[PDB]
Amino acid sequence: PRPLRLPDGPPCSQRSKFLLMDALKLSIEDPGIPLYDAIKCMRTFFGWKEPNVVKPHEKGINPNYLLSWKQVLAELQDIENEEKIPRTKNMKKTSQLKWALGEPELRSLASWIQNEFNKACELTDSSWIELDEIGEDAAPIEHIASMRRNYFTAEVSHCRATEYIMKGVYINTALLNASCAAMDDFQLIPMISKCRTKEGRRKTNLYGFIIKGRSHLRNDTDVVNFVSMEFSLTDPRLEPHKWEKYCVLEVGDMLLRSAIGHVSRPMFLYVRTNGTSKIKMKWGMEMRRCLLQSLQQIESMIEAESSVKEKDMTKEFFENKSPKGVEEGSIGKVCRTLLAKSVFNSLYASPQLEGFSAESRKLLLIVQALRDNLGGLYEAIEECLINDPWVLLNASWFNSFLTH
Ligand SMILES: Nc1cc(Cl)ccc1-n1ccnc1
Ligand SMILES: [Cl-]
Repeated sequence: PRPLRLPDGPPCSQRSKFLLMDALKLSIEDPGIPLYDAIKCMRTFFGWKEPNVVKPHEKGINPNYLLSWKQVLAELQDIENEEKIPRTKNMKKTSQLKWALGEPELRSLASWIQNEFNKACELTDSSWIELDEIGEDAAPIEHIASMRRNYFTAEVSHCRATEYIMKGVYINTALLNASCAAMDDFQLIPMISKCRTKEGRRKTNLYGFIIKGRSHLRNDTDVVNFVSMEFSLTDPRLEPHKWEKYCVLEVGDMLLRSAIGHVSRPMFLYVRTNGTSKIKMKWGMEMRRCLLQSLQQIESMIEAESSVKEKDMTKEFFENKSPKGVEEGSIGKVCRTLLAKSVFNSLYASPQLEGFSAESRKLLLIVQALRDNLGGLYEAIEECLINDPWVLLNASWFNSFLTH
């Protein structure tokens, strides 16, 4: 009956482990060691300038974030003089890094998280996975399953949510490996991804750096702290509420092709302290399963049309030949919307998300039963609507489904 009661308060703020729509890549074309790749990426940019804070972290020590970035640059400059470029780089345990590495309450839905989700559904001009990326099969797959995987892949291989998948897989792999290979060190860990242009060129991408703290992770739940430093062209002063947890530097200027001619835009560095655990880094390494999970949701839809029409409906589904249209607009957009929901469930995982997902499915089945044939549950759901952007956006969406 009643729409969900969304909490009131200041707008919700970004809480992902890395930047999503706001990320910026420094890239090298047709390039294997992350630190060497990062330096060559840094040396493609010439608009660096003396960094200063432009959006302070309200609760943190902003001079230390500034000092940490200047330390990163200074220590990368050192590596450029040591004879062979080493495989890894352990930061000096400066006072700013010791500080930064660490050695109720209601928020309202803000529009940025819907925007993030729309962005995750879009196509980029690069492919982020190989043609045989999806799946774990010991054996050759049957002909129909293959056809389905190939159709699905063509629709998501360039999708932005797939870039998020591989970005997350890379940085979680690197952090987890560093966590046992360099337990006592403040290791400098580049944030790298890899894609292939439409013309087939291989590109290596640098988003920024993380620095991990001490990581004596005896448990799955033991926490390793880190400082993330991420490039961006997003001016934080347009949506300051999004950036509550960040100190934001201006660190350069970049010359860009636009719908106008060439333009110069400031380049920013989003800095925050964060943490993660073994168990979260292991899930982060498994994000390719989002591809598999959303494929299987698509296969479900094909199997239902295929039993009803007593023929295999794979070609007629993906080619859009019973239904007379596709509400999202195209088969492609449906695949990418399913993918983005799955990826965002992983990026924004939480107990709030878990509680909302189960209790809201109960209210949905009940409400459909009422729709087709005509207190307590509401408290379990709304006990999860506190301050998480992804949960709040999903509750917003649920209320659309209640109005329709
Ligand atoms: N320090 C540094 C290191 C690298 Cl690999 C690239 C650029 C710089 N740099 C120069 C001026 N501002 C920053
Ligand atoms: Cl997989």
